[PDB]
Amino acid sequence: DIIIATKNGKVRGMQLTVFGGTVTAFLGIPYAQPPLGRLRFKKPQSLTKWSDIWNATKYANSCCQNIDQSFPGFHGSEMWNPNTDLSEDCLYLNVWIPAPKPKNATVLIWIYGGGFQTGTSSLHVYDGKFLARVERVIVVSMNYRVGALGFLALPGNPEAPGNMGLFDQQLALQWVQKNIAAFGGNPKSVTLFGESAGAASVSLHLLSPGSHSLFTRAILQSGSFNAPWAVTSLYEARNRTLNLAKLTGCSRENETEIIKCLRNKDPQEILLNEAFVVPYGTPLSVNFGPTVDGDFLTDMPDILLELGQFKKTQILVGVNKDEGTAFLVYGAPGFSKDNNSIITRKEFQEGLKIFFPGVSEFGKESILFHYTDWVDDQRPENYREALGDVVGDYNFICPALEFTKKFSEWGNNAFFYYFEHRSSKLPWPEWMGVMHGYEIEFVFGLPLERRDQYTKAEEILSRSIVKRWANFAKYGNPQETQNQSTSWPVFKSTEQKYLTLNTESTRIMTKLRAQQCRFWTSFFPKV
Ligand SMILES: *[C@@H]1O[C@H](CO[C@@H]2O[C@@H](C)[C@@H](O)[C@@H](O)[C@@H]2O)[C@@H](O[C@@H]2O[C@H](CO)[C@@H](O)[C@H](O)[C@H]2NC(C)=O)[C@H](O)[C@H]1NC(C)=O
Ligand SMILES: *[C@@H]1O[C@H](CO[C@@H]2O[C@@H](C)[C@@H](O)[C@@H](O)[C@@H]2O)[C@@H](O[C@@H]2O[C@H](CO)[C@@H](O)[C@H](O)[C@H]2NC(C)=O)[C@H](O)[C@H]1NC(C)=O
Ligand SMILES: O=C(NC[C@@H](O)CNCC1CCCCC1)C(c1ccccc1)c1ccccc1
Ligand SMILES: *[C@@H]1O[C@H](CO[C@@H]2O[C@@H](C)[C@@H](O)[C@@H](O)[C@@H]2O)[C@@H](O)[C@H](O)[C@H]1NC(C)=O
Ligand SMILES: *[C@@H]1O[C@H](CO)[C@@H](O)[C@H](O)[C@H]1NC(C)=O
Ligand SMILES: *[C@@H]1O[C@H](CO)[C@@H](O)[C@H](O)[C@H]1NC(C)=O
Ligand SMILES: *[C@@H]1O[C@H](CO)[C@@H](O)[C@H](O)[C@H]1NC(C)=O
Ligand SMILES: [Cl-]
Ligand SMILES: [Cl-]
Ligand SMILES: [Cl-]
Ligand SMILES: [Cl-]
Ligand SMILES: [Cl-]
Ligand SMILES: [Cl-]
Repeated sequence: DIIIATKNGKVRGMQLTVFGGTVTAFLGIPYAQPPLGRLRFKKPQSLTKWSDIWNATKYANSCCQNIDQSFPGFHGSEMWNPNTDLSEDCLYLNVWIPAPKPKNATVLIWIYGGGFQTGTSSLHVYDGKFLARVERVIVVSMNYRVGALGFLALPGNPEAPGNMGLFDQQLALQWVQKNIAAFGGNPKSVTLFGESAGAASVSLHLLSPGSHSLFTRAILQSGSFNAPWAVTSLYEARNRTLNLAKLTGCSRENETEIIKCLRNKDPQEILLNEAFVVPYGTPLSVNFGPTVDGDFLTDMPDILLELGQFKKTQILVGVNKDEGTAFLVYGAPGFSKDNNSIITRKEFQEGLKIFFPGVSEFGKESILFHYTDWVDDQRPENYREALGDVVGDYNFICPALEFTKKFSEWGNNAFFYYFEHRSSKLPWPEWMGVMHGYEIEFVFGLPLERRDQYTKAEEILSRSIVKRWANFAKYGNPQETQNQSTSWPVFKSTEQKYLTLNTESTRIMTKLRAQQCRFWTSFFPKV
């Protein structure tokens, strides 16, 4: 019976047997007044004390979201859909503390991705119990508002200022600072980490002044704010907001009377209309995303990045080999998870219109010109792999690399990795490679469970990754000092060294996707 006194009330956890050991889990602790009623679309409000003992012993509600139904019954898609009830009342967080209760444990705060439209902390591949048991860190994850409920934007107007889900995240970081001391954790040693939109979120907390004092270091997995999907412009946000009013018959003239109208609507009416607020959409469509609100973000972030306006600290950044493949089976012609998707030059050009809709005829041509200069013109996989690389390089790898260059130019230590191992339990087909999001299980130490059908070499890779991640959190240095590991060097803007993670080797390489990223970063923004 482990009851902890938090600043808002007592909470009861539960005991977990992990690897012939023990971990104390606290699941679904509230951290804000539920944003229901007049609180929908508003920034989160601080909780009043409760007198009972809160039973934080099961995952809480996930936040409202549109589920991926593109491959029903398919684990590869459904492993990401929420595994608890959806509710507007969803601002809750979880804590895993090692047993015995530690003294001054480094805290790890996880933020999930999902395109800022979906995601939940209760996912099986976000279970922190392993990291607590193995590395005696404290793992924390929070739920935050996604989609229009968490990012509907009417800038200036506090009834929908934007970035509510980011302010959800930021409230939880606060909760840790005031309470994690009571759990054995060190508020002075908090490492943010996240993946995809979670990773974009982490980069934005590096830029938001109101988050500078709430964490120490940060790890960014396949995601950064400077990626083309991560920030909604003020133009897009208004057309999208206004469109969502038309789709609900909430079009009004007084800007506030519009919000009030959307607040008597049921969550499903708002969820259903989110698809169509963009006329033409891409598969990577973040209909309601982070914006330059003037509260969380004070300027456009690409400027702040360029001019050094961020928390000075260490960062750990990386990407996966085949980031782009996942998106090709969500709309690209000639593709499917159920064949090798050999496409033609015509299907390739067609796919560019899918992923680059509002782009000039000359822009699409330039993408084709730079990726379809093959070594062997006879290779049949040529156009299939090229569309994956296009998507992955444009949407993840080159923005992540550019973030890491820019951030490092102000003197902080950065470390870049390149995850290139395909999971043995990967459910998608093999032509899709080292897919977006399939390092997460390795980072959380799921292959450490022998009773799980993971190969042996996959255990060892997860163990070294979990070491390097934990050593980065505790010490700002992601090394594995004991088992004669390859030393991970700092990313410098000159040499641009990075570390490869695979089961065979661990190599030091330089200047990832060099040719590819001079195109996406120096040529293509001109179009
Ligand atoms: C800004 O939004 C308008 C409205 O777009 C539509 O809104 C809903 C009716 C929705 O269900 C979708 O059909 C649309 O997103 C955009 O105007 C539309 O533009 C498309 C082509 O761009 C045209 O075929 C439609 O007939 C137009 N409909 C209306 C009502 O105007 C407009 O393009 C958006 N501005 C942008 C994207 O810059
Ligand atoms: C690979 O499959 C795609 C996807 O088509 C679907 O999935 C298949 C496995 C099968 O169930 C089809 O009946 C499905 O429609 C194929 O793309 C389709 O190709 C057909 C014939 O060329 C065409 O009529 C459809 O319009 C295409 N649909 C889409 C969405 O692209 C593709 O031809 C297959 N290629 C290979 C090499 O197997
Ligand atoms: O995550 C998207 N939507 C949510 C949902 O519907 C399907 N995603 C599931 C993801 C969960 C976490 C990370 C791995 C997969 C969407 C996206 C947009 C922008 C940036 C990244 C991802 C997307 C669209 C097509 C294929 C994969 C992902
Ligand atoms: C919280 O739970 C209390 C009982 O917990 C029970 O006993 C402990 C030792 C565990 O075994 C647990 O799984 C059991 O359910 C209730 O008495 C109490 O009323 C509950 N509080 C609330 C607010 O529901
Ligand atoms: C924990 O670490 C900080 C420095 O990181 C130190 O000041 C503090 O005294 C330590 N102990 C406790 C109980 O917080
Ligand atoms: C809109 O309505 C609210 C509430 O009645 C009011 O406070 C606000 O001033 C109004 N704005 C305009 C422009 O009429
Ligand atoms: C190093 O090897 C030993 C086995 O001798 C193992 O117990 C330990 O966990 C390994 N450490 C890492 C980080 O792989
Ligand atoms: Cl899984
Ligand atoms: Cl490669
Ligand atoms: Cl050809
Ligand atoms: Cl899996
Ligand atoms: Cl390369
Ligand atoms: Cl060029």
